[PDB]
Amino acid sequence: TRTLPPGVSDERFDAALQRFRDVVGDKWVLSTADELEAFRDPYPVGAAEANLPSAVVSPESTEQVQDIVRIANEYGIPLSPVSTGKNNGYGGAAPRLSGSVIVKTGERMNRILEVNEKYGYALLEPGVTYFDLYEYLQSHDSGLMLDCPDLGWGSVVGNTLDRGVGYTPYGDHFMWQTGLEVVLPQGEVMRTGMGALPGSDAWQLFPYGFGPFPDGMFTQSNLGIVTKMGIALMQRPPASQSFLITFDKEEDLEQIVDIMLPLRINMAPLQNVPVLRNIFMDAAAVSKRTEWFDGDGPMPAEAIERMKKDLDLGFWNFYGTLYGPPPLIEMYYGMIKEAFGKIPGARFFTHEERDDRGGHVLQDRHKINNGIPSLDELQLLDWVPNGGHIGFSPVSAPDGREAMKQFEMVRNRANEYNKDYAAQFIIGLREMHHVCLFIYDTAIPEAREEILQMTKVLVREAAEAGYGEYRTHNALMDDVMATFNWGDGALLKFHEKIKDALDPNGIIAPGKSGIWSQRFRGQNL
Amino acid sequence: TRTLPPGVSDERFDAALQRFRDVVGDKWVLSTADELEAFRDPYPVGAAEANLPSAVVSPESTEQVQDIVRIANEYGIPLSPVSTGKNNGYGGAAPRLSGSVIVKTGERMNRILEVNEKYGYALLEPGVTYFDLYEYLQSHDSGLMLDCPDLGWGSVVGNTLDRGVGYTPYGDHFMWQTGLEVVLPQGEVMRTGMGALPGSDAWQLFPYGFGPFPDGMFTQSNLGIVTKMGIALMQRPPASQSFLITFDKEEDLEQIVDIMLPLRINMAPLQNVPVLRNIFMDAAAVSKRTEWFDGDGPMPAEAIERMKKDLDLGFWNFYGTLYGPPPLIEMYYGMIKEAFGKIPGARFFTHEERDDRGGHVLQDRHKINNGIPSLDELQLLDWVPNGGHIGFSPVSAPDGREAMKQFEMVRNRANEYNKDYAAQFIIGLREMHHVCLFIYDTAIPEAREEILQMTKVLVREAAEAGYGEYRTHNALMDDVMATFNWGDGALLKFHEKIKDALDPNGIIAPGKSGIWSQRFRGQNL
Ligand SMILES: *Cc1cc2c(cc1C)nc1c(=O)[nH]c(=O)nc-1n2C[C@H](O)[C@H](O)[C@H](O)COP(=O)(O)OP(=O)(O)OC[C@H]1O[C@@H](n2cnc3c(N)ncnc32)[C@H](O)[C@@H]1O
Ligand SMILES: *Cc1cc2c(cc1C)nc1c(=O)[nH]c(=O)nc-1n2C[C@H](O)[C@H](O)[C@H](O)COP(=O)(O)OP(=O)(O)OC[C@H]1O[C@@H](n2cnc3c(N)ncnc32)[C@H](O)[C@@H]1O
Ligand SMILES: COc1cc(/C=C/C=O)ccc1O
Ligand SMILES: COc1cc(/C=C/C=O)ccc1O
Repeated sequence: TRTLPPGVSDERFDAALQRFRDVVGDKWVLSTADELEAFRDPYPVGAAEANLPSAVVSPESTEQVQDIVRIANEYGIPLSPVSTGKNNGYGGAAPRLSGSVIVKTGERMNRILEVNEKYGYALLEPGVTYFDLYEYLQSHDSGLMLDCPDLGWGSVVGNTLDRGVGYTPYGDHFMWQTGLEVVLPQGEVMRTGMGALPGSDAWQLFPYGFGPFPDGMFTQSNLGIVTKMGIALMQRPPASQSFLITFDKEEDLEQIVDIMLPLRINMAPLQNVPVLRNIFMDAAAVSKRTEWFDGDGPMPAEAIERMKKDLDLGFWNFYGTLYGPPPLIEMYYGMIKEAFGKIPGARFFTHEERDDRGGHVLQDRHKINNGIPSLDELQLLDWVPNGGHIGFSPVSAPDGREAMKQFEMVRNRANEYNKDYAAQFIIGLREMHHVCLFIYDTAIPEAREEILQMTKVLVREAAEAGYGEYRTHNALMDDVMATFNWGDGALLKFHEKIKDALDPNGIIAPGKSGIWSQRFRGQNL
Repeated sequence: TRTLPPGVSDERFDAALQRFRDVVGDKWVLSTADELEAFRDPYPVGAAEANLPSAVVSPESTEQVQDIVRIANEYGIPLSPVSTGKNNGYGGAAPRLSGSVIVKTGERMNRILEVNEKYGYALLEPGVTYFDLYEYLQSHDSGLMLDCPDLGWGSVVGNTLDRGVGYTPYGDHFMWQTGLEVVLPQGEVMRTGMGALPGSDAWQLFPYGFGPFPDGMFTQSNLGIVTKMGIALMQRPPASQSFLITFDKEEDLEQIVDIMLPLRINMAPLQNVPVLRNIFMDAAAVSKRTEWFDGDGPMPAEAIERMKKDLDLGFWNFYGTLYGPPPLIEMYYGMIKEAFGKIPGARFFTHEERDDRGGHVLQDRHKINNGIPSLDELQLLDWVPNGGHIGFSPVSAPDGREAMKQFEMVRNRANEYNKDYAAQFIIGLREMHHVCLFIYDTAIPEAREEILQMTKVLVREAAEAGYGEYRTHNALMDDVMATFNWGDGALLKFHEKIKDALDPNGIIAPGKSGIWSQRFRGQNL
């Protein structure tokens, strides 16, 4: 049965499709069940089908984006913009509201508009992937490096717009975003910062421009369709060295985090964004669950021990990268060893010292931390059949007690619902993104359902403990936004007021981050 | 006669004043011409009077701020919030719209709410000055340092809200701002980021929270009255060293900037925010204009040579600070000498080597760059009698040709309008704030008008060359915003739409950054 935009009839929809085809060309509007299967969430959550798109439109220019938007306003059709649509763990390309049209900006708006060697930046269309950018930089023998997330097939823009992260010193992607072009919800185009000044060369040089600074408002947001974005690029250092610290016990988490803080808060000796990964995360990247335990339930303790012993890893594995001339790297590594070697059982390895299977994550982090994109982490999804993940991503103080509490709260529900808890703490200067990846068999309805129910429980329980998520799945956006309800929902109300003013017809990605325009509020969508 | 809010009668204003007194106390509402003289622009611009407050209200708490806002909605009274109201150069405490009531939040909301040593942050009310924070840090023997502007009497909050700058590695104040509380234009209170999650300890740890990130929209803005703000604070390094490089010729500017960029863009060896100051800036900091020249018109070349020789300074004077272990400092300083030494006539002094009158600026920079607040730069205002200044503050690429172009363009008009051009380039990673400070005799109506006309021409002319200002004076806000008119004034249209949705009655600082609510649009005040 045909997915349609809410309250839009089969023929009003057919009319709009034709209008879209006039803008973008026939090839670039998809609308059949078979074409649309590929734009469903690849890692579905919940037993019931959700997040169904009614069509995909692929514009080639900003002007085409403005025309699609205007058409959409005329018909009341919701539009859900994506760049490359690889937001897996959080919905993939699928819209929050069933029946919305995906605007897949990145299919043809994929140009590298500028890479400036002198000032260290790029101006990009949404379709540029980390692999694309890396190839450009290699080809031109650039002195610049990118900063990539774990999987390079996403979009430099797309990822920044969801405030995604990577692992070099430029790991906070939104922090390095400088300038954007956006189509607002009625079709007007606007440039932020110095791009609002006609003829300025400083769009990618000074982010703020003049007056109220809005670029943040277009991240985790449904206020427009972004068409161009700048990002600062770091200079490649002359030398780098990555390392692994293995820690034997579950219980070491607290001491690892407490030792780490003072070595990280000033960006030295911990220069890059360290990651702290549990054995579940690291074993799934190199092996199948059945290698260690056949059995539908929680993995017993001896099977955990064998994971550790066979891969020669700890329960907790700390990965970091140092940059600079070699004498600096040695001084900083020396400090890291001295500090973390206070933990009994800690062992250290550089990227030159492990060529075994357990060392494969280290080699992969060594690429990622040097801005070399990779797809090796896709192997996580082979942990179980028809493997999917969801990201439960609370923020934590860089405090060992708080990290242990979150770990324990999540582990306990993971056990109750029969899901493996793979953990990656992504360590900022003053906070950690505690990413909890739950790998599961996307073909079993009941696994899909337990995932949904488990993660709903974790959102509420984390909030009752004072913890919020940095980012979340379509399925949890309402639940997550409901937690940020200080002052009787003041934040949500503010966002709705802005949304309604910029988008009086309720066109752009309704429900993104729990923000619903007026015509959809109070409904069960 | 009495300054009254536009469209508001004596009788209604009297009623509104009494209601303000009900909220804050009789003593905390000022309304006589005598009491209000202190809230006039201390550096008035334009011959004609402008920017006249109708009153000043000083609330004690967020709750009183809410109550005030409610009252002003009911009566149609415009409110102009300040923290300490020391925005000298840009208007002081004076409101953009004459007749507005100033809400001086900092008079009584002046607590340090939290300084967290472990995570390196403060949570502040608006009345905390840089002096007050420095004192607290000193008294508690903190390992943290603050980052201050040139004058320490302003507000950590207020300064940040105008996207002000300082000179340590944390010199971009807005970058380090983390969390805020704001009273919206109809009286509702909101917290941003992790502060929107009840019980979170991460308000000052993770800036973004969940969903669209709004904090920027409260900077250079009239969308609410901020009542609390957090800021990250850097750890004090073990050692530091400041230096001065003097360069003999006006024309050295191009090469100085070109040599500088590769040393700045990686944050090393130029670790702090370097400043490049011209001789008029430096001479005004330690001497009066009549020591060098007492004729009519622009100072002649021979008199400029005398300033340089007597103070032992260059036409351009570069100040920087290095931080870290001593051998790191020496290695960086060596790199700096070697790079800038290419410029014929360059001379180098550290803060340990110069204690003379000309070295007074270096000593002041060595305090400021180590987070020790100062009022020594108030001496600039003694350059001429009744001295005041205005900041004309274009953004520059960190490119020598661009900086030279800006310099020549500004110099040409400075000479034409007989105003001395003191320049301070404030050097970020990828951009410079080129602060053109014109010091003038505020008593003379011709001088004030010439300042006004000159700056209007500079705004226009800079924009014709593709240059825009980062911040500006009350008197230039409409002109500066009119320059950011890409896409047919798209940016301003966006702002007005938000302004009208949040502030339906047009209450908060109408005209800030050229953003006027609907009721004032087109009235020419
Ligand atoms: C499964 C998984 C996921 C993952 C990861 C490891 C694994 C095994 N590691 C990640 C990491 O290290 N860091 C990180 O930030 N994310 C990581 N993920 C999650 C995900 O794969 C990536 O973040 C991915 O890069 C995101 O996908 P993409 O880059 O393709 O972005 P998108 O889906 O197009 O868009 C994301 C959302 O942003 C808004 N958006 C995007 N484009 C626009 C435009 N043009 N206009 C308006 N809004 C836009 C939409 O909300 C969209 O849903
Ligand atoms: C004359 C001068 C000025 C100067 C300077 C040197 C001289 C000789 N050096 C500066 C520097 O190195 N860096 C810098 O950023 N500014 C410099 N200036 C200019 C000025 O002195 C300082 O910026 C000063 O710190 C600013 O004044 P203050 O800190 O008192 O800020 P304010 O007047 O209260 O507020 C400024 C504007 O911000 C908005 N505002 C402020 N508080 C609020 C609240 N609570 N809510 C909403 N908006 C707020 C208003 O727009 C206000 O006008
Ligand atoms: C799904 O969401 C995320 C995954 C990862 C990385 C996981 C390990 O490869 C990081 C940040 C995220 O938000
Ligand atoms: C008036 O505005 C400014 C002054 C200064 C510094 C002046 C030199 O003492 C820096 C930044 C500004 O925006």
